[PDB]
Amino acid sequence: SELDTPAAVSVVDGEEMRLATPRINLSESLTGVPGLQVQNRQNYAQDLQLSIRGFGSRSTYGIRGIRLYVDGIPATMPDGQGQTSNIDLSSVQNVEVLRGPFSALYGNASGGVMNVTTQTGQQPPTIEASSYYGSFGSWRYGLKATGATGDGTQPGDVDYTVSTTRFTTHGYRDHSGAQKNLANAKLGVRIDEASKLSLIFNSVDIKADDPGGLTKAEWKANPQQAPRAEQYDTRKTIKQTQAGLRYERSLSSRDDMSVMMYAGERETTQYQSIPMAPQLNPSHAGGVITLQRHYQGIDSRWTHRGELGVPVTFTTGLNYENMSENRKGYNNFRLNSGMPEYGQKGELRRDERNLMWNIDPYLQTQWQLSEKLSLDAGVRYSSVWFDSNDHYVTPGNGDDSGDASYHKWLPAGSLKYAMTDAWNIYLAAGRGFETPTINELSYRADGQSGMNLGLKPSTNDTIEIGSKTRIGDGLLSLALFQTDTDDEIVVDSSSGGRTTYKNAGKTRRQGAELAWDQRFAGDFRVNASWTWLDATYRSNVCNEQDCNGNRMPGIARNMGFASIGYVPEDGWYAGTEARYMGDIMADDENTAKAPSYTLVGLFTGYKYNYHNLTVDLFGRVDNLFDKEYVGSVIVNESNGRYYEPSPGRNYGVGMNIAWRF
Ligand SMILES: O=C(O)c1cc(C(=O)O)c2c(n1)C(=O)C(=O)c1cc(C(=O)O)[nH]c1-2
Ligand SMILES: [Ca+2]
Repeated sequence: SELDTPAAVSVVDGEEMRLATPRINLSESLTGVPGLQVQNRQNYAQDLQLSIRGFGSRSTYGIRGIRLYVDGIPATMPDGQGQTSNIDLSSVQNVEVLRGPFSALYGNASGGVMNVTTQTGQQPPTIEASSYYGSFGSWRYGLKATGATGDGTQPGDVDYTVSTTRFTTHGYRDHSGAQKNLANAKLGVRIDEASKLSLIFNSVDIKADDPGGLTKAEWKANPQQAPRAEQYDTRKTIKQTQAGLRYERSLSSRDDMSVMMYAGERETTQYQSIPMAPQLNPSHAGGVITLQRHYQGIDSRWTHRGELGVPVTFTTGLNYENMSENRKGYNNFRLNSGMPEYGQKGELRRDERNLMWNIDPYLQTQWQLSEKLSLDAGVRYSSVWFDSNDHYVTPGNGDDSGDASYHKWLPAGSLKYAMTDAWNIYLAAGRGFETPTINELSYRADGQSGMNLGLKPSTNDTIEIGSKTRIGDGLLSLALFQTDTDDEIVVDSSSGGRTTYKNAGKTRRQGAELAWDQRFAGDFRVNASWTWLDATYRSNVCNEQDCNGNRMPGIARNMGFASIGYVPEDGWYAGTEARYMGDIMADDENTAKAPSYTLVGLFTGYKYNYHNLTVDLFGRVDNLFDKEYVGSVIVNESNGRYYEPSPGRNYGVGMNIAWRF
């Protein structure tokens, strides 16, 4: 339970996630999680940037500093690079956001862990056709067949959740149209009374134009413009298909075992806005990336519920996650006469086989020291080996083959005292560890060929106190944390969508996370939350001035959410949500700043139940007051193209037609 979790945890229920929502972006529904900053870039190539307590704000694409599991399959790779685009919002049961590295039961992460579980098929079988049309020619439809052959408690009882969605959009920005085909199957079969097998299949094909960032003047003059995106035809194709086998068994009344194996393949092509000039350097990797990532893994854990002086539940396991990378880079241009025609795959400029695999023994323990006092104490020993074998050796571009090994002990602990049956205080300490991604190692600020292997991994020590109190039909959670990070990986510079990274010697985050979910008499929901986050450099990361003490860019000091929704089981329902985002620094120097903004969204729908049929029609207006703001920044953009403008007042209408057999 959230209240019983001795750490900052938020659980966003899938149905609330789908309540009058487009079901396109996680930002639609995770906005109410304190300490979780979800930057919508209006860009399905780089996609949503998720940060937990400031960790991940450096991510120029996908997510970093957050370990994301989608139905047990890591969306975060052994190099720490993650993607949220494969999450099927239409089929999510719930999203668990764990803030802080306070559990050894998840891989290393500086910020936290996000677990997305797909709905388990239940009775009655249901086929749900969902559709949604929103501003900018946004159109997401989908079919979800979710059912089961029994209660799931008998051998051979099968549950299934098959869900396919097609999303298309012209995009708010110029050159930001995107198409995402998503398929997501969660099958389960009870082998016998003791065991349960679960198949996960996930597939996502994306073709998204990349609008890029705008300078302040560009954003002010025309927020929709994407001039570099037009010139370079910056765009991204993704094709990721993963499968997962989760075998759970009960070996005894006190013992359980769980083996989660997975294997997926992600094919990426990304045309970037790097001009020809830098690519004329033989050491340059070009302006187009083609990536073929084959990831597999097996996490085998044993949970024993015994007593050593006091009751103690320990989950000890071994996690293996391997990823191979066939990574190629081409010129993003071909020369017509003497002029580069961009948006084209040119001459090969990079060709390497990278291999990043981590092996982590881990042991989590939960001692009931007293009736009210409990102690989590876990340690994960993460050993990560990276090996780049460079196949691109030309004059001025030598053998860039290298390797690295990071071996980190990650202890976490938590003392939780039950003030009352409804009020728990907790004090959690934890060590987080973040290796640089392969892409973060790929590029040197000095422009020479070879990986930036001087990029050290970051290690963060997080202390946190917290208090969760049930205030009726709801939870009030307060968390106060300090995270001191050594060698924090930060964006050094970004140009044309390509980012070099460096290590900030010392950073400090001090934050408070208040959350309040409450259901009132009469189908009323109130979800409030406030995040305060002082994320500062404790060392100078700037090459030209003292930025020591400056706010870390990409991180809002304050975020706020307040949604009130009248959502009865059927009939007319409605809701409104105010989302405050504090201003965000776009550079280490704290000279470029995305202004703070308040976004008021409204929605109203009608659910009609006619025996086996449910028709949920709804209309929503996001950014009700038409606030001009920037939904995401590109930190340390070398040309000051920090700003990813957000739409303005926009609308959507959705229909969810469910038939229960
Ligand atoms: O979705 C992906 O798998 C993926 C991979 C990569 C990569 O590893 O090169 C990039 C991106 N996306 C991306 O969106 C992006 O803007 C980007 C820039 C670069 C680079 O090498 O400069 N890689 C990538
Ligand atoms: Ca080389």
